[PDB]
Amino acid sequence: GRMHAPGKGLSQSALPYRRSVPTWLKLTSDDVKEQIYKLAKKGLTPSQIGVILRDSHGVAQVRFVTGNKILRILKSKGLAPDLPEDLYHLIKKAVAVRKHLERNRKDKDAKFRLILIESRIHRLARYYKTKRVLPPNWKYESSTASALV
Amino acid sequence: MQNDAGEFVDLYVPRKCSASNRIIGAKDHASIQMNVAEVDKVTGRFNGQFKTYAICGAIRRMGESDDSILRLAKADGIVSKNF
Amino acid sequence: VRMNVLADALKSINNAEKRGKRQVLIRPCSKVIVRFLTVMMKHGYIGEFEIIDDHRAGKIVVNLTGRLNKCGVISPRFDVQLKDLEKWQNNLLPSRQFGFIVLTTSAGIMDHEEARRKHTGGKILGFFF
Amino acid sequence: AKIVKPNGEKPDEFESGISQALLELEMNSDLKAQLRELNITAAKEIEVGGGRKAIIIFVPVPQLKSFQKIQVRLVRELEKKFSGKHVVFIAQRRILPKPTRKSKQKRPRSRTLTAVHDAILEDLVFPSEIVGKRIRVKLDGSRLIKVHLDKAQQNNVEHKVETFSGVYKKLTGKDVNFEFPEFQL
Amino acid sequence: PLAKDLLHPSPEEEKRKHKKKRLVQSPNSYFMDVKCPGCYKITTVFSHAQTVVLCVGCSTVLCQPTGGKARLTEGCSFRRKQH
RNA sequence: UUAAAGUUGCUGCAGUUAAAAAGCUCGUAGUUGGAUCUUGGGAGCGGCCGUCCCCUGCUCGGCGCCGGCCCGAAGCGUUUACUUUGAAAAAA
RNA sequence: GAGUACACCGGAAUGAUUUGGGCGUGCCCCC
Repeated sequence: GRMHAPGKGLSQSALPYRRSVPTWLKLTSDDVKEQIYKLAKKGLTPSQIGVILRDSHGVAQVRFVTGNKILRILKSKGLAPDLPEDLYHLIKKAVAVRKHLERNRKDKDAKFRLILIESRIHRLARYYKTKRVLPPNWKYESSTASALV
Repeated sequence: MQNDAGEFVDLYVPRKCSASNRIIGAKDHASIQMNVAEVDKVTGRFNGQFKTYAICGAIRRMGESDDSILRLAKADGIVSKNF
Repeated sequence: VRMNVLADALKSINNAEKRGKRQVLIRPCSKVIVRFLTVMMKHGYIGEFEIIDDHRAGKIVVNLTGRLNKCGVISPRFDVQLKDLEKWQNNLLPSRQFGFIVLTTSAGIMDHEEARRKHTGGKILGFFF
Repeated sequence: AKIVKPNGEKPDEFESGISQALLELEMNSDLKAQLRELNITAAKEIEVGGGRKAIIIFVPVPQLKSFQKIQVRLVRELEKKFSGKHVVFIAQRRILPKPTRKSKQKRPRSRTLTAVHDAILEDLVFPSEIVGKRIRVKLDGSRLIKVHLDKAQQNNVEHKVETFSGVYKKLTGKDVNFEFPEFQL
Repeated sequence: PLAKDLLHPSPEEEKRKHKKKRLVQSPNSYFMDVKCPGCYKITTVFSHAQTVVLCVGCSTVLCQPTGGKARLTEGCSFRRKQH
């Protein structure tokens, strides 16, 4: 089931068995990759890049049409940020919840969810420490909100 | 059971279910030695030979006996494949 | 979550054989499960079984013949010598004329009866009778 | 002419005749705008277990992405040139030995045995693609692969299934059959 | 049922079961194409468009994002595609 | 004091009502942890299979042959567990 | 070239001549 929720969910993507680039779209890899670098220079998250591609440009997955996924490409040329996107979103959620608790003191459910998301960001920060992505001495602090928002 | 002398020390061979391949015991009363008749080849009559079947108590207990008799009759060829 | 795929597969076989289902479905797949099902079917407890090759994790369709009574596993994977297998087949088997213990020797997953001839022991997986 | 072996060796006259046929169809047909760098590594004549013969052409791996655009016309040109022989393109990968503990650089998974056999089975049947792979286990332990082929481009691939089974048995050793499911597409 | 046929079941059962509980998993969505009668420029739109999609050249609105399948505006033809 | 004690339960206990699940959640030590990387054949022992051989090597040399071949090898093959053999292991 | 029905050609089929359009490869516009 879920890590911090009582309910169990079964709702995710389900890829088909077929390993092929479909013939109804004839789009070479390099112009597609040019569209990824343009959309990344527009200032968007790789999940949103994949959503925009499979929405408008008709490509199913990048991994079948190229040899790499999105973050490998943005790491290969170097537009990928040092902070990963999920940890960045967890930081921004923590800052928003902390500011809400700062302007609303008598609350318990918001404080409980704050402890839950601090546990989540710590358990993810251990993983990003042991996979040599983050600096080993990098420690999140509640007061370090304006450093990386 | 066989033996070194080649003599079976079995006193009676127990029968076996034709559906779930299980053994019908001595004090099980929910078992049927079913006999099914086949038609004479030319028009409609009765030959005299038999097409016998067996089933244990648990299959009838859960109730899947009609399914088993259909599969056995289809395997022996009484019921056609189109069904 | 799931810690032992082999245990769940064997105990699913145990449930579906105990009721009397003719054929089964197993959700995950592994190589050791494939070798175990081969040694099951070459001792004749299991008929001609199908396994399905998808691109995430395979599924196994085992047709049953009804000869199987119970097949279980031993967790965690203990080690057994040639001098300790006699006690395990004394306190784990129903009899001595039948029932086999599989074990991972150096030659692969194979039964104890040929492991006594092969003069090689190792870790233990499970049993069937 | 258009054959570059990795080693400087002279093979038999058959791949020379194959290259002569390729240059003849290049100079006769309007394919000169799409045949500039297309080398051929090797070629082999085999016979299936029956009354017919088949032709294997081994091609290099990165060149085959340019061979997508040619195998609608090239196969019918080789079929009309050699009438009793079927042509098929197989990429040339190598299998690396397993890094045994008594045995240096890492073995990538693109070069392993399963990936090589999967790529060989995928590049065998080019006009119709895979829908699903099933694999039986016999009483003798002989693993039997049965692969489901596409309903699209059905008419081209009824008569070639025995040639594919023969080339996969004489190239890998595994007995492979072919079937066409019709309840999904 | 003592024996279903999970080797090759009927396709109505395959649409009856879940997208992931099937014999081989396959998504119940598709890629489709759509055009506007008042304009030219044609794009290919996923069945769950998940956002507002613009015509390629800023001509008209095509899909409204919903919980499931996106809704097309009226007067727009659509067909699927396959390989 | 031991077996009986499957009433200290690793083999091998119990936790709704007989003794027994902390009010609940998070959480560092501790325990456990999804799939996947090498297949197959041949000569023969015989009328498909129970026995047996095959697919990391490159400087010193003693089985021969007409400056080249297996070779005996001083030198070396990323680390661990598991299992079988061998030595050392006092007697009573 | 505005490519919805359209105006120019190059390949190519029968020394000569020549067959409605669109890109969503299969159904849409025009007779």
